[PDB]
Amino acid sequence: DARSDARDLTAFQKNILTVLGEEARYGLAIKRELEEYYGEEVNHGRLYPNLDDLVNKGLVEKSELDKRTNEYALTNEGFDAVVDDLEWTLSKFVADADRRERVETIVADDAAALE
Amino acid sequence: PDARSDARDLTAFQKNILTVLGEEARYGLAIKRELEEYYGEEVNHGRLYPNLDDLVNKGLVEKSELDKRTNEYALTNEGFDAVVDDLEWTLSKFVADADRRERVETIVADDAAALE
DNA sequence: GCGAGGTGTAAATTGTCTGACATGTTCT
DNA sequence: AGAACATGTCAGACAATTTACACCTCGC
Ligand SMILES: [Mn+2]
Ligand SMILES: [Mn+2]
Ligand SMILES: [Mn+2]
Ligand SMILES: [Mn+2]
Ligand SMILES: [Mn+2]
Ligand SMILES: [Mn+2]
Ligand SMILES: [Mn+2]
Ligand SMILES: [Mn+2]
Repeated sequence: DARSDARDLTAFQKNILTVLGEEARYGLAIKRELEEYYGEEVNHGRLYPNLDDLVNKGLVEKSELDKRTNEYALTNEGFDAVVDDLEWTLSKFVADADRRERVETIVADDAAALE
Repeated sequence: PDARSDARDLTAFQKNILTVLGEEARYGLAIKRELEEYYGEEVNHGRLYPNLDDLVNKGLVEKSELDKRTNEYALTNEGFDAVVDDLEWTLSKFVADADRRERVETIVADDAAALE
C-alpha cells in the first residue's frame, strides 16, 4: 500500500521525496534544494544515509551517473507515497469552498510558473 | 511572525497534528483518534500531549479549556499559515507538468464532492 | 598533480518516544 | 462512590543527527 509507506517517514525524508517528485537529482543537488527549504546548511552525513534508507524501502532508485555521482529518482512506490500524503493533506485542508478556491489558486499559479 | 521560520523544522508527527487541526479544532483525544486512523496503529497520549504543548509554545496551536478536564486545541493564525506554506511547498514540487496538475485537480474535485 | 566534487561512514551527542504511574473531572 | 474520560509527566529505551575523518573521481 502507498499509505503504509508514506506514514513512518521522517519529515526530512518526505522532503527528500517531494524534491525528487519535482525531478530526479544527484545527491548534492538534493542537498542544495533542502538547504533552500530549511534555510540551514544540510549535513551530507545526514542526507546520504537517509537516501540509502529510502532505497531499502523501495521508494528511491539509486543509479550511477558518474563513478563519483549518483542519480536518485522516485520509484513508482515512492511516487505513490508522495501522492498519498498529498491526498491526505488535501482531504483535510479542503474543508469548505474557500479552502478549495485557495488550493485552486495555488495550483493555477504553479501551472503558470511552468513557463 | 512568519510560519515558515517556525514550521519547517517540525517533526512529521507535529506536521500531522497541524494538518488534523487544519480541518477543524478538536479536543485532545479526538486528535489522537484521527492520527491513529492515519497511522493505522495506536498513538500514545504521552506522545501526543507534549507535542501539542510544543506546538503551543511555538505559537502554532492555541489551547483553550472546554470543561475543566478537556482542552480544545486549534490553529493560531500562524499555525494556519504553517499548514498553507507546507501545502504550497509540496504543490510547487508536485505540479511539474499538466498531468501532475490535473491529478491534483481531480483530487480537489473529489474532496469538494465529499463535502456535498 | 592538485584542488574541488561526490559520496561513504560512524562515535558521540542530541532528539524523541515508550511505557508507564498519576491526578483531577464528568457521568450515572 | 465507581468508572470511564482527559490530560499531565518522565525515566528508561530508542531514534536521530552532528562532526568529524576518509576514499575515489572528474576538471584544469
Ligand atoms: Mn546551501
Ligand atoms: Mn556537507
Ligand atoms: Mn486551478
Ligand atoms: Mn518540513
Ligand atoms: Mn514529534
Ligand atoms: Mn493512550
Ligand atoms: Mn512551508
Ligand atoms: Mn506558492
